[PDB]
Amino acid sequence: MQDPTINPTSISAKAGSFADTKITLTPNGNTFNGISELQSSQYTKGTNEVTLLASYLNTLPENTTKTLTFDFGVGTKNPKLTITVLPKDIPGLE
Repeated sequence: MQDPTINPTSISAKAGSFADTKITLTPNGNTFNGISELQSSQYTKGTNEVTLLASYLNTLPENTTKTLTFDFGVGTKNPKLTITVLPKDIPGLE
């Protein structure tokens, strides 16, 4: 039951097209521990902010639905960043 404001809750891209991306974790009234879904090593947190490394994201298997579950002490509804990793060539019909 906190009021943490961080990156969205879902994204989609090919597994690999996920270049190092630094997210913003607004702690204006909340705290962040880490994203277990991806044993922090997957990313590089920075108190109030956290960036993910294309290494982890790119590592993710086929069309996997990765969820950056930022543990803000309120996992109940904590800001989950459901990132879609699709290394397989299929989507992208611009």
